[PDB]
Amino acid sequence: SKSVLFVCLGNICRSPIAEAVFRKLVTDEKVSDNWAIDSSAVSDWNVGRPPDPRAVSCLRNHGISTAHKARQITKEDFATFDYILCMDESNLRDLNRKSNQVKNCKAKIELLGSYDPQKQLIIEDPYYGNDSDFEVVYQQCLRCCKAFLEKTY
Repeated sequence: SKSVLFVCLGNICRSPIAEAVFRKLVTDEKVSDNWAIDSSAVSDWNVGRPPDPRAVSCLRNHGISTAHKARQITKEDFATFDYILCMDESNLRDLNRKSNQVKNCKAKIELLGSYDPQKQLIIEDPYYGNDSDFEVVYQQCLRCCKAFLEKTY
């Protein structure tokens, strides 16, 4: 099996989208049993919240949905997941800090964007934007998740 944890600052816009998209992709390829997939936040501000309504609507526009509710990343996550894929530079620095504080860091911590064929390294926070900003994020997530999946296989 293989495990991937998607992470953003609040776990209500970007990482719930990446997670739903990745889950959709492995389900379509029938390999979903070989994957453990989750998402979480650097912060604890939104813990227990389902994703932003704009993220939910964005997903729904592509025939996708998620039962996720927000949680903070924990020490165990670093011990558990093979891959921790984050969205921007500040997430990456926060995760690199937290990883130095844990006994056993198994996870490879990477920008999701580093898998982008188009080389857009950063997936920016659409929270203060509109529906088009959510669509841009969705397209980045999709193409990165496709390349991540295809690189492994």
